[PDB]
Amino acid sequence: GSRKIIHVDMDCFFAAVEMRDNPALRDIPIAIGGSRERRGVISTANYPARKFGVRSAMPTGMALKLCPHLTLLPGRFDAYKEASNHIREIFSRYTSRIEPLSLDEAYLDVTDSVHCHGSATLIAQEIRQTIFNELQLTASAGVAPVKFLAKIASDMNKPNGQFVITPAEVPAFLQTLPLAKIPGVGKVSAAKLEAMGLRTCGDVQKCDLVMLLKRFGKFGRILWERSQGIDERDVNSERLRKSVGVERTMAEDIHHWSECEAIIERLYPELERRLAKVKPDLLIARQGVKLKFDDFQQTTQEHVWPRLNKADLIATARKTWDERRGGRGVRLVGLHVTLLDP
DNA sequence: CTAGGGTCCTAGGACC
DNA sequence: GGTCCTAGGACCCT
Ligand SMILES: [Mg+2]
Ligand SMILES: [Mg+2]
Ligand SMILES: [Mg+2]
Repeated sequence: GSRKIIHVDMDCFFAAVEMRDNPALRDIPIAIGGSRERRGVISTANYPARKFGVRSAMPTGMALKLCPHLTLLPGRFDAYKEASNHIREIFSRYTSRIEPLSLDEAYLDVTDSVHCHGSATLIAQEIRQTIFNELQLTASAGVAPVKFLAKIASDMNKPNGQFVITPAEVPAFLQTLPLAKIPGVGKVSAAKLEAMGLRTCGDVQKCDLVMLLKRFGKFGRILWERSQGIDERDVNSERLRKSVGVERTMAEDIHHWSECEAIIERLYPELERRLAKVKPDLLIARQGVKLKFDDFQQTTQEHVWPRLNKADLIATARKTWDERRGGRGVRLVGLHVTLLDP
């Protein structure tokens, strides 16, 4: 009853597209991200920049101190969406069991596939080669019997490589696998788990489910299961977007409501244009706003509302501005919408 | 020196 | 007791 799951993951996705499209960037350290003046962060970087320590989510000021010659690009999201569409169409040549997780990655269930004599190893290889040939971008893959292991596997032998975990191999693999490598166990949880002597899945196997449940809720069950290779989540392929949001961090904190309102007036046409691509009538389930203060606390207020409406978004921003700003400056304003259910 | 795009879980009170 | 409404926050991707 063993399934074959493939995880495919593009290498340095945004950066790889910039190099393909401008070969002058191939061998110098580059990065997509907001500028230091914009108070931005690094979205991604190429391997010459990562050599210096540059990583995704790093403040750009830190990126520039580690790598003073970093060339900073603003990002061409239509070019990335284009490549993303193409790889998903390449996935569809092999199976309809495709669950994308972001622009540049997807799960595939090829258990019932007849390509490559049913070899999931050979299918992943054909997909990576077919992605290089037609997009001039490279990809890595992971093959495993369950989702999370296949996704860990695709990280292990990148760039432009893959890694296979057979059922016979998973107990040795799990025994020293750091918990933090499981998708969904993040920095906070890893630090909690560390602080009680739990670092690897091997550690968690020595733990009682009842204890983990009390101490972590449903998260504890997930921990207990993943630590034994248990991950029965199906590859979906029918998932749908539930919300759309637009927000901007200003280069300077704002302190006056006129400033906040001026910002909303520019965010709103962008939110409308994007909602309209998916919902021409703008019919929604909820709409709302987001403020991030200078103590980095963040608040949102959203409410039931039937149709994208700009003045209600301003009025809600007004209450939030008065009722819970407490004289702090504000570094970010955001608009938000929750999509109807079907 | 801290983005912007998202998903999902938790939790309390309202409402049934 | 279910389900909805709302807020917050961990986490994912680049
Ligand atoms: Mg990637
Ligand atoms: Mg990815
Ligand atoms: Mg990444």
